[PDB]
Amino acid sequence: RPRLWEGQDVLARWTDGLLYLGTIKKVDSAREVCLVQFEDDSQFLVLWKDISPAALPGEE
Amino acid sequence: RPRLWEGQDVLARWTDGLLYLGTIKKVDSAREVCLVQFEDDSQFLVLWKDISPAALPGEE
Amino acid sequence: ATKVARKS
Amino acid sequence: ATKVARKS
Repeated sequence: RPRLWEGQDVLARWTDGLLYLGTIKKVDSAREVCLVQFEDDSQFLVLWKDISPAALPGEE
Repeated sequence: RPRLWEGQDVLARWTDGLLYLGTIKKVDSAREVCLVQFEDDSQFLVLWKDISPAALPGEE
Repeated sequence: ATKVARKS
Repeated sequence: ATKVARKS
């Protein structure tokens, strides 16, 4: 059973180093990327390693 | 300087046990709660201990 | 870790 | 630990 799936809410690491909340729209297992839709309805391909369905609160 | 402040984006733990992304609207250091506004524009009082400006992505 | 969610 | 953010 895959870690990531269509319709799942996830955090995704952006190019600015910050985590944004979005929703998976497509999962590509060959390239290990997902199309993620963000709160502003933008959509980008993000590597699986930079997507997480869960987070541990913590300090910098 | 305080850990939490107005206008800050944070994860907040909700009564369903899940983390939702919101923005701090008010800080109350006497009661150690913040008023947090969520993406549906709802606003609720949440204890400081359940608010985090930062997270470590991971697996449940 | 705790699952994240959006408002429904 | 990494800061979270909303779209601006």
